[PDB]
Amino acid sequence: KKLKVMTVFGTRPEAIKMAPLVLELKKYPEIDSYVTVTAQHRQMLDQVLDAFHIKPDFDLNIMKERQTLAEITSNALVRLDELFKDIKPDIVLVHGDTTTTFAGSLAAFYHQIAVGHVEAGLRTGNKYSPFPEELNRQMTGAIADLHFAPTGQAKDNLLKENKKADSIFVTGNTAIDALNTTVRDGYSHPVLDQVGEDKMILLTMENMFKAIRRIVGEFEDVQVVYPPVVREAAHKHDSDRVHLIEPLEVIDFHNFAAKSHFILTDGVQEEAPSLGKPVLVLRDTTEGVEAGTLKLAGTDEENIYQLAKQLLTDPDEYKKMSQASNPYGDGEASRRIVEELLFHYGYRKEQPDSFT
Amino acid sequence: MKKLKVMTVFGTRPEAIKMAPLVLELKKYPEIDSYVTVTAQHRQMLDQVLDAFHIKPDFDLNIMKERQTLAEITSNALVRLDELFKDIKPDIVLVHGDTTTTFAGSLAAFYHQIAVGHVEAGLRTGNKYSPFPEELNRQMTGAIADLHFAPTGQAKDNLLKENKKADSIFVTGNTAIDALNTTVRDGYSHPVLDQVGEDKMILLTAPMENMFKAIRRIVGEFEDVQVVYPVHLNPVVREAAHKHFGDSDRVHLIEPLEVIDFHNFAAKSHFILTDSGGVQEEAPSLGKPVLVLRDTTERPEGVEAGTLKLAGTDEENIYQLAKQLLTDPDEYKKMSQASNPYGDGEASRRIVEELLFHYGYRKEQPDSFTG
Repeated sequence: KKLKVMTVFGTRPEAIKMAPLVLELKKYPEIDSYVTVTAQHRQMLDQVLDAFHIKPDFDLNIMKERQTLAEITSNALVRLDELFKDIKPDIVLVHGDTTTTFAGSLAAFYHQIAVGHVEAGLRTGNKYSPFPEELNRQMTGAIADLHFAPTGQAKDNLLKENKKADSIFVTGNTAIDALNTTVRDGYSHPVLDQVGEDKMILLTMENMFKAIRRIVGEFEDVQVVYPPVVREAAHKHDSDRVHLIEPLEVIDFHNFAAKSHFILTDGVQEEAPSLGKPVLVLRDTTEGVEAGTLKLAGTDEENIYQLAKQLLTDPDEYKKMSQASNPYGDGEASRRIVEELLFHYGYRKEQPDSFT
Repeated sequence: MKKLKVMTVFGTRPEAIKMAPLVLELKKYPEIDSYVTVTAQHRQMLDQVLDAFHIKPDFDLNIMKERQTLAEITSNALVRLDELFKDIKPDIVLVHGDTTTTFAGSLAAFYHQIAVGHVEAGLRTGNKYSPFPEELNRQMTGAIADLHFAPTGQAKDNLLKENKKADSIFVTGNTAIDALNTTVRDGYSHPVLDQVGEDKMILLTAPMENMFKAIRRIVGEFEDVQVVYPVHLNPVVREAAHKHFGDSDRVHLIEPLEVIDFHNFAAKSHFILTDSGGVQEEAPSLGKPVLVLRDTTERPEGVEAGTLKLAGTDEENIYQLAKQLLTDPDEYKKMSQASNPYGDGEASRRIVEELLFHYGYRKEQPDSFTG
């Protein structure tokens, strides 16, 4: 009758990236969508779950605090095994490279349940960076029946590992998708009022703080929003237009990234880009750096200052980064995913088009 | 210098036959400080092997697998081998093939950043669920290994196809052949072998009715031939054998043989009729022709090398093939003298010179297995 699909959450970065997908799943009569939460402190996923109005079907308390990787792995494994024991979904959708993402895929394999891997194919090439992230990705790929690659790069990796072409779909990052639900206009926040209609620059070694402070001190029409470092930061920034606030949470961050002129960071480099906000990255090597959606800053005062300065003055180069279309998302990823499932499982005759 | 802490991890009888030879090589190099860890729930299941090779395990983990789900075994093995590695920290961990515990031991080492050397690496099937979960196990362990000791060039190729660096894959040949050097005994004995005396002995390993008929004929045409059949008795076979074998004083149904004991009977056979992939890769190393009772072989290389022979299941074919091997000496010699595609008893050695090369103990690398 209906194809039973189960999405499995755990961390907040996952809740977002998977929320749009849990929603797309709802628009289709053929699908019977379940949401499984694999988080210790549920207090973590409530915010996001409410923003999308998702009410989990299953909730597995899975302790990750004060526990080794093996323990986490096994706890996650034993709980998920006992869950799939009862429910028996046709396909299990899993995301990224978290330990739980691996455990559930493995747990699903033991019961022979199919596994669709969201945000599949990212590789560092180095087995210990990130650790254990990279191998989690690598091991989940060996299980995954379907691979939802965000980018052709990722599909090339999957292909280079001998995975059939016919099972890899370039989707574009579901992250963008989240934006179209998280970014409202009526966002209320005092720190964003203190900014009013003045160019607002969202900020994520002290040279950075020295470079910006100047920029602040020189451009009265500019303001800085800003989530051993909490100490050194407070010294460089007494400043009336550089608001040193408390760490904003994803839904919050997105809104800040929304009403901000441009952002400085050292992740965000995929979300912001589709919100038309230029991003100066503070690194020499960054694993939009070729699309014009993310310019490369350094660690030097001059460079950071000159570059940050350029965006405020030069109207054209600023508009260059504000018009540059995001290479990771066109916000129709969840949908191309569910449309693929349905075609795969023979519910529909036509398959979607890979995102380009 | 600084010795290399090497650990060997195994827990079944088939892994034991394949890893014991590696355990002995390691003990021959002062450059290495090697440990042995057995993970068999019931430690006695490994005595016979362990004693043949004079190995006293350093560590014994009674991982339980009885009435346990893959999830639980996977979690039991992980938890215990993790605990162990926290406390011992070997430089490299050597694991074998595709058992669940093997994979779990590979992940335990990974969580402690301990390198992993994979023995008998690269065997593939494009089937996610066949064998299950063996197939997946070999792939995930393949994702963790640092060194891949491939049995053959095909294994090497399967590994290259999945983007593993070539500077980390070694075709060493199957270490199973290495075992024969230690297991086979000049002085071996068994009451069955006495009753057989000096008669050409055919060794059978499993339409079984069709095979018994073939055998009957042969035992009848030739009086200097005795047949030894190791089975665990059962109702069908019981009757199946009373019909055909009935009152043939030269056909011996005997107990299922432990690998150590199978090596010895093989070494004393004239030829062998099997359907086992095990006997198809090792018996040839003892120089005994092998009649594989299947229509589709699983060891293609062997058929090409002239080591095995597909005899199908039909009665008459098995009869003429077999009969051919007793009468035609040329034919026989051909088989009995072919080169075993699967290794030359040097796998273990190749494996260790490799480690000694990888870690800077030696400037030179071992000949890769050509065969």
